[PDB]
Parts: sequence; C-alpha cells; structure tokens
Amino acid sequence: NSLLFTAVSWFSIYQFARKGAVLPVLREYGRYFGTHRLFRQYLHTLVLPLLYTEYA
Amino acid sequence: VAIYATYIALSYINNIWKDYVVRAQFSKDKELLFVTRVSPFGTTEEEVYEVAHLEHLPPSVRSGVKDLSAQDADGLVDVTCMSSQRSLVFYKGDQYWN
Amino acid sequence: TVFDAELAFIKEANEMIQQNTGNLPWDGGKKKIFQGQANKYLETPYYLLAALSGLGLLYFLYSGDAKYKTLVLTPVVGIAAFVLLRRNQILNRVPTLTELFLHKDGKFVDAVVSVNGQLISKNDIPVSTLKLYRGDHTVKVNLNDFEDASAKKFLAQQSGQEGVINVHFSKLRNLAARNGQVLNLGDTEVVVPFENQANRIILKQIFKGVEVLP
Amino acid sequence: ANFVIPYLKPVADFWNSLCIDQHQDSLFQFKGQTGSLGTDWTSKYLRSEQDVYNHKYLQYHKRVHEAPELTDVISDNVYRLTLFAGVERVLSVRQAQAILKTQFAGATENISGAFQTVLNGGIFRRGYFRGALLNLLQFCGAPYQSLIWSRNSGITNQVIVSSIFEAFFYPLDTVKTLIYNDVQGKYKGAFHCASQVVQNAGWSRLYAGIFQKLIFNSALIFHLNQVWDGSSQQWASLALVAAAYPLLVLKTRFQVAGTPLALATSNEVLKVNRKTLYAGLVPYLIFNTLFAYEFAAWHSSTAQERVIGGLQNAMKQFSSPAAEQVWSS
Amino acid sequence: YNHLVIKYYQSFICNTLIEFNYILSSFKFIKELNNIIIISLNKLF
Amino acid sequence: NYLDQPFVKVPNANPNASLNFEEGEVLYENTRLLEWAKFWNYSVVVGYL
Amino acid sequence: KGFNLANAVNTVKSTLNAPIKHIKRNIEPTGSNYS
Amino acid sequence: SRIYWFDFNGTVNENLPLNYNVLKICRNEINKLEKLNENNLGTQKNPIKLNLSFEDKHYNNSKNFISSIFDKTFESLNTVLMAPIYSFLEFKLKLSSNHYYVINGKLYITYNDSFKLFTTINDYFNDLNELSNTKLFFLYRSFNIYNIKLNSLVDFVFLKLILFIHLLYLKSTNYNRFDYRLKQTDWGFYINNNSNYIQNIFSGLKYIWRGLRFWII
Amino acid sequence: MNNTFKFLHQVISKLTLKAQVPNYGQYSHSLKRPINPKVVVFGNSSRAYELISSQFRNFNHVNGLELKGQEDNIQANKVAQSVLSINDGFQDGYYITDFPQNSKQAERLDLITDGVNLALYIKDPSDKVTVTRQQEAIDYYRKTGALVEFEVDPRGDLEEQVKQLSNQVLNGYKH
Amino acid sequence: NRTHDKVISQTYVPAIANIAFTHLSKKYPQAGLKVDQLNTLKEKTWNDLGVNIEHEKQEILVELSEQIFVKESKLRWVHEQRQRLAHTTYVFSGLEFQNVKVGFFIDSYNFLLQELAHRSNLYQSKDIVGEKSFHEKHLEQQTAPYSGVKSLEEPVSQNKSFINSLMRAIHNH
Repeated sequence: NSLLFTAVSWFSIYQFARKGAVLPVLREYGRYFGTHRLFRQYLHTLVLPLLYTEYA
Repeated sequence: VAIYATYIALSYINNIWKDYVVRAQFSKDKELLFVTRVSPFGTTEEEVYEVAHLEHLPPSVRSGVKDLSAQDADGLVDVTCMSSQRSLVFYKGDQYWN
Repeated sequence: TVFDAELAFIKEANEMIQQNTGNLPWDGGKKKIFQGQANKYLETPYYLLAALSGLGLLYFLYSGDAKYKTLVLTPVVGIAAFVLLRRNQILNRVPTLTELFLHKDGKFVDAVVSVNGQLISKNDIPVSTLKLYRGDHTVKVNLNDFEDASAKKFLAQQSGQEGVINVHFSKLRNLAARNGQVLNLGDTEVVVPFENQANRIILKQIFKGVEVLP
Repeated sequence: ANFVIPYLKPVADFWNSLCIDQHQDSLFQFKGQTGSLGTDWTSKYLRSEQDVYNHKYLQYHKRVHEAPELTDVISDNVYRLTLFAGVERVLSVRQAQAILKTQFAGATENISGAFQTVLNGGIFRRGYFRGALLNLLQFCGAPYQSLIWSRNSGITNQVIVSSIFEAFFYPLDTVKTLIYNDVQGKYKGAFHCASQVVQNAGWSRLYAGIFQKLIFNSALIFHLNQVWDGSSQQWASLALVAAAYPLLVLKTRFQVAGTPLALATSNEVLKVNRKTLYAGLVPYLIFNTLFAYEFAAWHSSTAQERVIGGLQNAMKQFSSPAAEQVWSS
Repeated sequence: YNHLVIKYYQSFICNTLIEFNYILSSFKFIKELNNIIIISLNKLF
Repeated sequence: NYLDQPFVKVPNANPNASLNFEEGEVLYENTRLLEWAKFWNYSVVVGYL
Repeated sequence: KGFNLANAVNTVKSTLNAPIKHIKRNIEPTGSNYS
Repeated sequence: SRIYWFDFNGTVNENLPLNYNVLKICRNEINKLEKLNENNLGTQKNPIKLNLSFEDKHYNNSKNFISSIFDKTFESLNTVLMAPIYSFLEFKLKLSSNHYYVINGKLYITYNDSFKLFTTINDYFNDLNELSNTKLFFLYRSFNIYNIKLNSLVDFVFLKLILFIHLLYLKSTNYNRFDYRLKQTDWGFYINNNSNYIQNIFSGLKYIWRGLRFWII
Repeated sequence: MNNTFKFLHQVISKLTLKAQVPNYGQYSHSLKRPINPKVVVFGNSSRAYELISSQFRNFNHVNGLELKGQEDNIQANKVAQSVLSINDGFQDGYYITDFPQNSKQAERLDLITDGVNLALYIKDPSDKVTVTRQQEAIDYYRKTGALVEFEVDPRGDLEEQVKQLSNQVLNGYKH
Repeated sequence: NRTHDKVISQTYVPAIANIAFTHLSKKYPQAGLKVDQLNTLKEKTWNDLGVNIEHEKQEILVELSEQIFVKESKLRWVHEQRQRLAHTTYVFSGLEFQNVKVGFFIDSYNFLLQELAHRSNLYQSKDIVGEKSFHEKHLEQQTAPYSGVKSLEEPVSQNKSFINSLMRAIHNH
C-alpha cells in the first residue's frame, strides 16, 4: 500500500509538473541546502508513507 | 414476462429519447420545422411541426426556474409544441445552431 | 544532417499540389498536359465462379444428391457470374487515354493509351485532328458485319440491316465511356477519364482543335 | 427441432466443450463395469480430478521429447496469433512511425498514435487484422521449422538454426512489414506487394534489414531461454533486449524505407533522430512479457525441471489434511 | 447485341492503335440458350 | 361513426394546401445524439439480456 | 506527446459533468399544472 | 529585445501583417548586420533600405544493394552501441546547463527560419495549435474527390428501381376501387386522391414495420 | 428520389461515404478547412484590416496591388504561382489583397488554381474604393458561389466581430 | 394524398429546366420547350413532345455540369462541376428516360445535384460549426505544448545545485 501510494504520488507530481502545475505544499527553494519543492515533495511522498507504515 | 418486459423496455427507452432533437431544419418559407429524432433502434425518424405552435414555456412552479438546465451555458432548452403537447430538447451551445 | 520528416512531407505535398492542378514544367520539349487513370475490374473470380457453377451442375446431373434449392441457386449464381465476367471483360478492354504530352511547337501531342493494362504510344498526332466529343456520337460498322453468317444475321436484324450500320453511342455509353468522354485522336477514339489531372487551359485549347502557341 | 435446433445445438455443444471439462465428461459417459474395480462414478471422478495435472504433464512431455507439431505450438501461442495479432501490427507501425506520414493523418508520435492508425482502417482486413494471416504464416515458417530442426539444443544451436531459418524466410517478413504500414491500402495482398517491390526495386530489396533481425533474434532467444529457466538473469536479459531494440526499429525502417509508404529513403534511415531509436520499447517489452513465445521444445533442463516440479507440487493436494499417523498401515 | 457492337468497336480501335475471337467469345452459347427458351415458350409454356 | 361529429369537423388527413414542404435553412444539428442513442439502447438491451 | 495526468483528470471531470444537464432537465418542472 | 527599423520605400504594404518571405529577408538582413555592425543601421531615423519586388516577396544492382546492406549493418551496430552513451552524455550536458525583435513598430519572435508576429502568449499558443491542426489532418483533408464510384452505384440502383415504377404507372389513373366506394358514401372526413401515388408507393411496408417494430425482439 | 426509398437511400449512402472519406463522422469538423486555403479578400478599411490581421494571422499575404497594368493573364499566373506552395513552416494558407479587379483575372486564377478556396467581402460602409475597383470580381465570385459577405459595423464590438468572422470563414471554405 | 415529408430543394430546378430546354430547342424547334411552361412539360413524356432525349442526354448533362454553380457545396466549382459531370454521366448513362415524363428527368438531375452537395458536406449542415468528436478533442489536447516548471529555469544561483539541475532536466526535458 505504501509503495502504491508513493508510485501514485510520484506519477502525479511528475505529470503535473510537466505542465507547470506544482502543488504549493512546501517552501520553494528549501532553507539550508536550497533543494527545490519538487525534490522535497518526492522525498516526503517516498519516506513519510514508510514511516507511517512502520509506526502502524 | 419475456415478451412484455422486452416490449416495455424498448418502448420506454424510445419514449425517453423521443424528446431530444437530433436535427431541426426550417421550411423554405420558415413556416414549418422538420425535426429528426431518435428511432427505437437508434437511427433517424422525421416529424414536422408548425413554428407558430412552438413556445418556450416558463415553468408552472415559479420557484423552479433556478433549477433548470437552461440556467447553465451548456444546458438544455425545452420548447413545447402546443398543438400536440410534444417537447423539443435542444442543446443551448452555439456550435449546434445556425 | 538529421532527417526532418516535416520538410520531406512539405516537399511531397508541394509536388502533389503542383500535380493536381496540372502545372508541369517543360522538361525535354514534351509538356505533360494530361494524366489519367484506367479502371481495373475483376475477371478471374467471376470466371472461376462460373466454371464452378457449371461443374456443379454437371456433377448434380451425375449424382442425384442435389436439393431443389441447390438446383435453383446454382444456375442463377452461374448466370450472374458469367454476366458480370462478360461485363468486366468489356470494361477492361476500353482504350483509355492515360498520358498526353504536348510538343514544344504546340501542334502535335504524344498519347499513351491503356488497353487492358497495355500501354500503346502514338508519338505524332496533330492538334487539328483532336476532337473531344461534348456529347454522344455514332459508331459505324463499315465492313458490313465481317463475320460468320449467324453473327452477321444477328447484327443485321437489330440494326439498319443495309450494309454499314450506324449505332448511336447512347446505347453503348454505359460500357464504353461510362467513366470518361470520347476523344477522337484523328484515327482512333479513346476515353479520357473523368478522374484526370490536366493543364486545363491547354487541354481546352487542344480538345477543340485549336493549336497552342509555342 | 427440425429447422432451428439442428443449427443452434452445435453452437451450444461448442460452448459446452469450451466450458465443460471434456476428459472428465467423456470419462463419465461410460458408466458400468466389465470385471474390474474402480470404474464407478466415484473412482472416475477422483482419477479425473487427478488427470488434469497428469494431462498437463503429458502435453509438456510430448512437446519436449516427441517431434513438434504445428497445432501444439500454435495452441501454445494462441493469444499472440489469434486475438492480439493486431498488436504486432501496432508495434510495427510504432517502430516505423518516424518516417511513415502517420503524424499527418490524425495520429500522434506515440503508442496511441500507432493504435489509432491501425484501428482507423477497422477491425478486419484493412484494420486491426491486417497481415494476421501473413503473421500466422511467418510463425508457421520460421520459428516452427527452427523448433523442428533443433528440438533439444543448447542456446547457441537454437540461435544458429533460428538465424538460418529467418534468413531463409525473410522476404515474407518484409512483405508482412510492408502490409502492416500501408495506411491507404495500396497493396491488395502479399503477392501484389512483393511483385510491386520486385518490379520497382529488384529482388534484393526484400532483404533490407535481415542482419538486424538476426542479431535481435539472437538477443531475444537468449532472453527467452533465461525466462524459461526462471533464473535471476531475467532482468539482465530484459536490459539486453532493451539495448538490442534499436536493431529491430532499424530493421522495420529499412524494410519500409525505399517504398512510397515512407518519407525517408534507405540512406536516410540512419539520419533519423537518435531519440527515436527506442520507438516502441516499453510497449514491445510489455507485450512480450505478457504473451512471450512458448517453445517447449527449446526448454532447457532447468525449464523442464521447473515445469514438472510445479506440476508435482500441484499433485500434493490429493490427501486428507486430518490424516491420522497410524502405527500399522 | 450491344455487347457484340461494343466488342467490335473496341477491337477496331485496338487494331487501329496497333480479333474476332474476343468479339464472339460466347455468342453461340447465349444465342442457342435464348432460342431454346423461345422455342419452349412457343410450346405454350 | 365517431368521426361523424355533429357540430364540428375533424381535421383533414392531408396537410393544408397552403403549406409548402420544400426544404429550407437548417436551424439546429446535433447528430452525435444518434450514436449515443444507439450506445445506450444497445447497452441496455445487452445488459437486459 | 504521451500520457498526462492533467488531461486524464480533465476528461474524468468532463465525464462526470456530462450527465448533469439531462438529470436537471428530467427534474425540471414543466409549464404544466395537473391540478 | 532588439529594435530595428526597415524602410521598404512603399514596396511592401504595411497595413497588413508582413509576409513570411518578407520577414525571412528581414531576418537575413539582421543576421548579416549583427555579425558586423554597419553604421548602426535600423534606427528610427536611419532605417534599413530594402527594395523588395513581387518575386522576392511572394515567389520564394543486387551486388550494390548487398554492399549497401552490409555497410548499413555495420553502421547500425555502431549506432546501437553508441546510443545509450550519447543519451547519457546529452543528459549530463543538460545537468551541466533573446528571441524577441522589434521590427518597425511591432514585436516579432524568432520562429523556424523567419519571424512570427508576437502579441500575446495566448495568441502564440493559438498559433501553435493552428499549425499543429494544419499539420495533423493534412492527409485527411486531401481525400480523392473522384472516389465516388461506389456512391454512384448506390444512387443509380435506387433511380433504376424508381424508373421501373415510372414505367409501371405511365397510363394509370389516379382513382382506385376505394375512391369510387368513397364517392358512394357520406364520409366527408375522407377525400379522393387527385395525384399520382409514385411518391408514396410501398408505404404499407413502412407501416407494417412500425406496427411490429417493438414486437420483433 | 421519392418518399419511401429516402430512408434506405440515405442510410446506404451514409454507409458508402466512408469508402471515399474514411471516418468522416469523427473528423467532419476537421474537414471544414481545405489543405491549401487560398482566400481573396475585398474589404479595404481600418476595421477590415483589423479583421484580416486577427483572422488570417497564420496565413501569408499576397499583395496583388503591385500587379497593375499587365495583360490580366500575367497577373493571374503570378498570383497562382504565389499561392500554390507550402512554406517550410507548413503555412499553406494565403490571402490575396486587391488582385481581382475584373472577371477575366478571376476566371484565369480559378482555371490555374482550380478555384480559390474562399472569397471574403468585409462589406464595410466606411470604405469607398472596394466597390469602385473590384465590383466585377465581387459579382463573379457571387456567381460562382465562393463569395462570403460578412457585414461589419465599424463601431461594433471587435471581439464579437472576429468570432463571427472566424465561424463564417470556417463554414465558408471550399475543398 | 400528401404526406408530411419534406420536398427536396427546388433552387436549381428552374435552371436545370432552362438549360435542358434551351439545348433541346436549339435541336428541336417548334416543340414548345420553354421554362415558363415547366408544369405542362413535366406532365408530358418525351415521346409526346417528339424529342429523342437519349441522343441529347449527354450534351444536356455536359451543359448542366458547365453552366450550373452550386454554392451550397463544400467543393470548389471546378472540382464540384467535374465530379457532378462524372456522377451524372454514370447514373444517366445507366438509365433510360425516353418513355417517362420530363419531370422525372429534371427531378432526377436535381436530386443527384443536391445529393452530391450533401455528400460534399459529409451529411452535415454547412452552416453549423458542430462539436468536435472524441478523436479531435483528444488530438487537440495531446498536441498542446508542455510548459514545464518555469521557476526552475531562473538565473537564481539556487538553481545551480545538482539536485535543482536534475529536477530541471527531468521536468523541463
């Protein structure tokens, strides 16, 4: 279930970002390392489902 | 049961589609409207109406004007032929009209 | 460089547009002023069907295992197939003008005419001899009937009966020039197809017998 | 019963044959005994329910050991040839789409574009099932004869025999590829297309991409052998097939190049954009993974062991779960 | 009759462009069959 | 007997001679409905079966 | 030049919004008062 | 965001958008000028002088095959081997990694080998969509007009049948038996037919179909 | 031809039209536009110029005013040579301004190019020269049926006018 | 006697009658062939008029093709007239009009003309724009340009990182 959620999230982020539609969830260019919102959204949609799965 | 259930199904399916207008063409003098509608098996059947008898009647319930299809920009317009009490349902999109 | 399909199709479309309007340049002193297409009709399937129907009738004569419906349908199918075969054979041997080139001097035309898929070339036809028939004409059997006694009697009975018989092309239009107009090339008459790409100005000039200025 | 049932009943019989277990039904037809025990309904049912896996094993044994038969191979690969035969045409059009003018007639440069180009003609001879008979003939010719002449052979011998037979039968492949890609239906058949090609370009134009086909067939045979064995090298073989796919794309483009079906001549096939080299890689891999070639003759020892072990494991269910462990039995 | 006339015309055109076997390919069979049917009708069929 | 109205006349079966049935301008055209019709009808029938 | 989720979502929304007009027309009160 | 002025001496009409060829000539002139500046030509008070005429503006072997397939096989192997490497190099180049010219009083964008009028980004997208539509359905719109053979047959067949009907009622009177029977009755609601029935012939079959239409299935 | 066979005839004719134009039902709206749109524009006014620029934005311009004083066959030949090609940008549409001034030039241009795909008349009362210099051409194109008159109010709404012009031009093209 | 069936448009029936009767009067004078008498001529056959329509049929077809321009047809008048000539030549060559009325000939030609006009518009009204089909809408959507993440392609130094460059590449291809 977590891998399916991650795959759906990554597919949605990629397909919508190809048309410039990036969901404004996080800050744009990070705070410390300057990573972009796209990269941080990918990282979160990969990691947080796994953390929730382990916690449950 | 088989015979009459099939008859009822076909007849009422045709009745549901009988309001909609597949095509509507004026006469040369614009005194008649030839309306092509849906046949029972999906093809065309032609009827004729008099334009003098066609009216866009307001609802009997005055509070139901809000709840009409014609409120939308792409809804439906129901024009009543009053000499036969029939309905002509048009799509109110400019691409379907002359 | 890399292949660009868009430019290749642009070139092909330009060539197609030039060909459809009939605008062709002077290449070697012959200007291609007319291009046509000849209809091809099936004959082998109909011949096979007719032969099969005949053999089936003969077999049903040999073995009495033939139903009434079979003995009714087999001759009907055979006759229909034979009639269609004869009609297609007649339609295939129609001499249709396929290509027509104009000389540089604008007084002679080179014609390529298709007869049953065979291309016959006439390289000297004066423009004054050309005549496009804007309407049906009359064909003539000048050699009486020039055949056996039975065929001669049959052709004479339903005709003028007196030597040379003249038959109006209306009776023959549906099988000779149903897909084109009859064009007299001085000596021979061909069928110019209705589906054709031609230089309309030059074609109109020549087909009335009027020569085209160099 | 006199006019309709004589025609309706055979259809119902065919439906039941497709639906009802035929071996079990035939076993139940002969009810009675002639001096032996175990011919009653109960014993017949038990052996019939054990006979499904035995029949699977016997079919596999016939495919592996005895001489191959065309019907057995066709039924083993029935979905590639009967129902999804048009997907082969779709893949061919996708591979040749870069020079095929399909972008100028209501289609895009993707798998949906190839699907729509194929399906615009219809669902039959001019459409989805265009070249399906030619595809069946090609399957009967090259792979079936390759199986016949190298029944139980190593991968190298399989590749050698397959290359020889694909070289022998290549003109049929060229004709099938040309019949796949004529959206306007210029060619009336295989003979007509071959005659036009020979008359307009000579006999040697039927062998446009034979070497590319041979190399890609070698790669595909290695991948199939790795798949049948069930080894972990299936992913390495998939990577190898992905690397070799541009050879297949170039084969299709060379086959359709000089004909009026294409914008680019042969010398311009290698001038096409490099990004188009993997024209239909993902659809091709998906199609082959779903319906890959099943050549049980070419199965190695590992593949035979895997299949037979699966059947034997499936045969372990015919015992009572609550069976007492008895001292004397 | 029309078929015979058209075949003669086409053969003449082809010969002029540079014979009767095609014109009379099956005239005898059709004529004999039609005459037989006419005789059968004259027998008050 | 029922068409023999005693006080008024039933309408004529044929249209009035003043009417002209020659084609004129097309007013409205939504042909795709037919396809939809077919679809739905056929679907229902298949489902019904 | 390929599958896109935005176009798919737009098509899904169009599919969902298509039958609205016909349902509303069916629920519409006519100019009839059947007392 | 360059600015240039072209003086056409009235040869080119300025009341309508500039032609593709005229803009191509302007682009070539700018490219020649930008390589080596020529007295700052293109200023509003110092325009570039171009005299564009009508033509300028509008007018513009079995062994051999065996050797060829062998060489192309070797080249194909080279391309296949180098394709992933080229893709990786291009991707690394991407990882490692203006078009507006004000010609006279209007803005243009570098499109293909020429300029294209640029007013709004929405209008630019509309131009792209129109160009895509033009390219996409070119073969559909160029159908064979004279492919009507089959169609012709259809028409002919029906007319043939109708012709037979006209040959069947050439000297046929209008009245039937029912017409005299009606003339003998006091049925004012029915009248006698006064025109030919060829138009509405075989309508009973239509009514028979309508009667049994919902009953067949 | 009669009432009874009309339904069967129209059904069969709709079925057989797919032979000439495949899938015409699914692409009818896309077939309203010809492959090589040649347009002849008559309106010569400020609002007419705005409508021309807005509508024929992707089309090319053929200025026929230069071809003055020729033999009425040289002009038509030059115009035909200017409108029978596709640019490298796939711009196959051309509109011609002020070329046809009499019937002979229009006849020659139609003969060479197999006819113009559209003739457009802005019909603006604010311009005076169009009726004086191209009346014969307007009459000819009305005779052949290729003329579309789009009446324009110079003080009207530009957006409504351009939408109406777009619809009328799309419906007025000829193959 | 009359049904509620629409009659085919009679826009070009007077023109067809005028052309045919002018040609026939050039060929058969004193036959009373005038477009003004069209009703009386319709009610009579060609034998009654003493006119051999079979001989004049092809010339009449050619003149009708040349001298009639149909504006309600989506084919250019050159192509439209040529196609009409081909279609009418085929159909009328198949048929025989000598023993029937003049009205049948004129109505048949008008029917063929109007049917060709209808087919040129693909059996839809020339004046209705219409709704794009599923394929047309799908192709319109699929050819729309992809404008990627525009915030990544900025002169900001923050976009020079490896992660930002990777995202920029994989999104703005």
